[PDB]
Amino acid sequence: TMKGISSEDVPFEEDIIRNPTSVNCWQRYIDHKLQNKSPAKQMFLIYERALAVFERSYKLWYHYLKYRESTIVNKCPTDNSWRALCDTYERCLMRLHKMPRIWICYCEVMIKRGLITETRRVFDRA
Amino acid sequence: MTSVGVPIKILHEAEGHMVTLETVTGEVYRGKLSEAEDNMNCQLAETVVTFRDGRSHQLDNVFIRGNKIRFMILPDMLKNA
Amino acid sequence: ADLLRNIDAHYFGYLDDEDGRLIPLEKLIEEKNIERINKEFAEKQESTVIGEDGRPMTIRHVLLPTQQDIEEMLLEQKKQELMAKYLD
Amino acid sequence: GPLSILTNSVKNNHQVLINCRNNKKLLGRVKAFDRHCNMVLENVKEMWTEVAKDRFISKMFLRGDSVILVVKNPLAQAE
Amino acid sequence: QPVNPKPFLNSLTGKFVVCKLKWGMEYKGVLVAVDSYMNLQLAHAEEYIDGNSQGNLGEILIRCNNVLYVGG
Amino acid sequence: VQPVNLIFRYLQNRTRVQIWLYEDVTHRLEGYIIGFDEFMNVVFDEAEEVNMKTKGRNKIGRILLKGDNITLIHAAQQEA
Amino acid sequence: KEDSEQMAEESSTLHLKEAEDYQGRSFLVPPSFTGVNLREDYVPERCFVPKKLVHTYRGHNKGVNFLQWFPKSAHLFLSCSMDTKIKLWEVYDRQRVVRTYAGHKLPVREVAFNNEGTEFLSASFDRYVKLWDTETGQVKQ
Amino acid sequence: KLVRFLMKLSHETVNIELKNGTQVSGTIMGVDVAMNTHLRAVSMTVKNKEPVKLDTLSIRGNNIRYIILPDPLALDTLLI
Amino acid sequence: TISKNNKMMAHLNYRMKIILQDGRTFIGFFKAFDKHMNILLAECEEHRQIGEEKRILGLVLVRGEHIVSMTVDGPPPRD
Amino acid sequence: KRTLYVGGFTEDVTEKVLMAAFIPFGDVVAISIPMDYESGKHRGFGFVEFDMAEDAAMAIDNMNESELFGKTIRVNFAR
Amino acid sequence: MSKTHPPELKKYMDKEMDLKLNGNRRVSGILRGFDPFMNMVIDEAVEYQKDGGSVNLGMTVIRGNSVVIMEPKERIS
Amino acid sequence: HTIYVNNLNEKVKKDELKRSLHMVFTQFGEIIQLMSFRKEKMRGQAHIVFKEVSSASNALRALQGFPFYGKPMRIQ
Amino acid sequence: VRLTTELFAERPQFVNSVNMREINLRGQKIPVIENMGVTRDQFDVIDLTDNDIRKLDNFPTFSRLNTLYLHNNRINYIAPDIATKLPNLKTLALTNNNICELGDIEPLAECKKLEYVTFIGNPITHKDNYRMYMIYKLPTVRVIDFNRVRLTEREAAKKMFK
Repeated sequence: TMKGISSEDVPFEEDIIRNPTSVNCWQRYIDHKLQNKSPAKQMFLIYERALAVFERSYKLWYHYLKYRESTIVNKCPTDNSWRALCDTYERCLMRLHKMPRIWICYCEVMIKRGLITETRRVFDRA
Repeated sequence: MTSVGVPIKILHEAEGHMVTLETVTGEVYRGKLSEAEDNMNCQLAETVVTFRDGRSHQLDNVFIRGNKIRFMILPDMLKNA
Repeated sequence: ADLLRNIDAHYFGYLDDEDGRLIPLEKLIEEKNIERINKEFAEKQESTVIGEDGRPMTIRHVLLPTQQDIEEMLLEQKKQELMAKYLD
Repeated sequence: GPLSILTNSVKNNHQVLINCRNNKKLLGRVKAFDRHCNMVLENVKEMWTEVAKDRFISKMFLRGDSVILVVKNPLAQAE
Repeated sequence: QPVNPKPFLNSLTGKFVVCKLKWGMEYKGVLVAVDSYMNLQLAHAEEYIDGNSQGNLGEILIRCNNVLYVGG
Repeated sequence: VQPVNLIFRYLQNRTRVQIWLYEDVTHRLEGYIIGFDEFMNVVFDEAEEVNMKTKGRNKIGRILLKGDNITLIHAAQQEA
Repeated sequence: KEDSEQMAEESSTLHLKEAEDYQGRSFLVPPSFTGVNLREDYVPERCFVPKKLVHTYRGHNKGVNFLQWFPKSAHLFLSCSMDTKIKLWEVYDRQRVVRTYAGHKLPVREVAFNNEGTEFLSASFDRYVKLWDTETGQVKQ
Repeated sequence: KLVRFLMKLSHETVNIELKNGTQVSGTIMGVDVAMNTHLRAVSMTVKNKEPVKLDTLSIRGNNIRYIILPDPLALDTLLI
Repeated sequence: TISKNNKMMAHLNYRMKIILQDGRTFIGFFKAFDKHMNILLAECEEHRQIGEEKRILGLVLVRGEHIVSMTVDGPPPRD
Repeated sequence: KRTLYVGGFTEDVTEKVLMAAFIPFGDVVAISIPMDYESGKHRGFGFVEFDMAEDAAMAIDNMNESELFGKTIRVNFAR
Repeated sequence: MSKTHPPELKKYMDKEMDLKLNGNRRVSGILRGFDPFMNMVIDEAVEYQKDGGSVNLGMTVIRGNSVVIMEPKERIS
Repeated sequence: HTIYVNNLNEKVKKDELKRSLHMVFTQFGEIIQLMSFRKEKMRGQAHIVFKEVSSASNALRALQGFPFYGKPMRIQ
Repeated sequence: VRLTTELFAERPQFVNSVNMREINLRGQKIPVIENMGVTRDQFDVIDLTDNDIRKLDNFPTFSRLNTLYLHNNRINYIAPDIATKLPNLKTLALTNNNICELGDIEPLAECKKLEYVTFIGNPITHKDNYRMYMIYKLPTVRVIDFNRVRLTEREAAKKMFK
């Protein structure tokens, strides 16, 4: 389901509404969960929500992209979940296209998929 | 150039806060740290020692030699990284 | 430095893609890698736009609740537990 | 030097009898050398009181930092 | 004037000395040894503990760290 | 002041000093000194060892004591 | 010049600001701004190849013409100039400032400390030796 | 050279003894010279404690009192 | 894991358990490595046997000298 | 390593602009820009301290010579 | 690379301090000694015994590796 | 901020004196700096340091003549 | 001003003349004691003198806390469970407050390890049986209101209440 709240994110989710403009409020929200190994679909949502407010924050994009790669690592690189990771890099680059680390990681992700024909094109863009 | 000392860089980050350490004699120390050395010799400003039974004592300064000791615990603030 | 006088339209690849015969060869090596990773693993909205390099790409925009869709969900939740704690 | 004993003992294919700081004794043939006297032990018998217990070990490797004291038995028979 | 241990040992070398280990065991042995770790080697050694003889020993290997005595 | 120069002052006056040993050891030594090096090796002479198990004393003549085994050195006093 | 002439003429002046740091201890004998040995032996090890110049010590208007070392250390050195001034300098790869001593009508030629080290005597072509207290920075003989 | 034995010693199953009278049995899987000990398919037997099984184990080799080696291992070729 | 750089990187994103010289056992994540075996241990809990006891701890850096035994288990973490 | 020297930026670049340019490669916790008192402007250089040396390496390797306002900014190891 | 120098021992020297020895023996002494080997020289020192009375320690030499434990009585300013 | 104190009651223990005055002075203000001794010549005297001149006068007037351990203390 | 978590960071945390660890919260307009838990009992001494604290309650559980100073506050109520919160409290000085009843000492009396107290300036000194009641209720206490207890007063006190 797309809806649901718990006693242990009531505080953090409320804190973000009174403090709409501090990244650290999402970090306090994220970080305790990070300790608490818990469903990735929740974590992806909390990251994409944070990355909707603070779309130029490299830290959240870098940690989110590496987290998507981290949890998808158990799926074979042929899988569509690795395609979705690449589509997240394209959305990240719409803000952070001047940070080589995002481009470097994106290229390494294309290499891990084993593709060639447009792995080259990602390199040409970079 | 220099390229060495990653725990020492963390140890430098650990400076100024409170640390916990244990000694070969078996008792535990809690102290605020601002001293580091390549030979692991260290000195603590403000220190408390507590035994595993019920005895505790306060020490204002303690110096530690890096080669006849048990290891120290670094502050939580390092989780900033 | 002295590389800057040597960077040009060829360096950025504006003058290297009229040929296109590379793609069939790349496809051949690409599929063998796909089988190779499969074999190694065997033992273990949308939109469409002209992309940066002129070639069509797809963008998978996320659809997600905004704060107004979720500050009200937690509101109803917290009122229930407060009244429950007052009676019990 | 002290190696003289090692070399002549080793060269004459002798065994060494070893006694530990507390509980155990060892008997062995040698094939290792360094300034720290690291040893490799062969045809090893281990006996210690936890009743008498006996265990046989074919091959053993002993590091020179956990160092123990050696006793010689020349009337004992060779292999 | 005082003397360094190595020339001092030279006067002592070949003579009869008393030994004791940090663990509390005593030994008597003939000694010829020079090395960077300052180890000791004893030959055809007769063993005493608390001044009473236990056994006559043969060749023995002992690390320098546990031994700390030499005198007669 | 430093130990090597002070040892020169002890040996020049032949002061009697007490030495203790580290780790798992229980012995006390009372002795005069005549030895020197930068490595703080010690030549011990006219010495007496106290047995803490019995508080008895034995007299000892001229022994060498390796500096790494040595803990503290100080001018001896009576114990009973 | 004589005592009455030299005092009004301000032949010696004080300009140091760091006269103390964390404690009211002396600054000449101990190298208080260092962690190295406060007193040093004559020979640590077998000699090695030299390396590099630290700095030119630019600021002064004239030449330098004698050097002397401080007892039991190489951190601090004393210098004599044809400019009739005497100055101290720190040598262990450091560029901090030290206090100026001056009082000679003609160039200084040679300097010797007294064996206690808190005073030094200086020989000059003006045919006088004057007695300075290094900590005080004043003359009275 | 002795360094070759520590690096070459691998894949066989060994019994290990630790200073606290403790026994360990584990098979080795590692390729390095610095004596770093990594074990796989391990059984653990602490002194005065029941045996337990471990999927993987790593031990500081300097702490190990002595290692017991399997019967067919011709140690002579690894030491050279 | 120990010392070797490449082993350290492979073992990351695993739960890791430590047993020390005083018999207490610790479990902690790590994403740090010194080839002389110094690591930073985070989110740790210790267990004590008298009886049995558990304590909550602060974050730790560990010196290889004390570690007797280490083993790796558990599900992957976040990030 | 964790301390960077930053150089080559234009007169438009304030401390927050560098903050916006350097947190791309790790956590930045302070930036300082020494200002020249005679001109009333900065000397075109500033220092950055990172919490991690690895982040500072991903910040030298990927900011050194990077373009800010069209000028190649230089980022380097403070000697 | 670069390494580091010894600490600023001069800031703490000549104060009066207590020293601790293995086996829970206590010594109280004034300290004035330093060397690259980090040995220590103590003077005017007194020992407090666990199984007896007290004895006075006259100008003491200590090998640096063995003991270095201090509790000071004068607060640093 | 330095005063000389004499003729104090001899029964107060060293820590007890330190503790007793610490509770006395902390109520008057944020002043904590004292050194007291109990040896034969040292007895009946202590050294105390004040944070500020204004707090010292109020404390001094209150402590001047305050009965402590059955004796009225005096300050100079 | 409020005793929020940020106030504890900004205010001085310092070691006092008896080598104990102290945090300064003096005079911070505190009306009710709260948020002390962020300290997590890491301080040996808490100093709250000169504040506007109206009641002695709401303390978190502290075991390291040896001495507490609360002089000149506005305390008019003491929580009965204070002994469970501060069982190891050895010194508690409440000088110049307005504590009015012996009943207020009963929560303080449950703190079985309390040894030194001061109540000068409180109205309770005028109350009947003020002096004798403390002797009966607090036999472990060594010093009261900068005054000692005589051995004969316990005999006299026991004679009165028996």
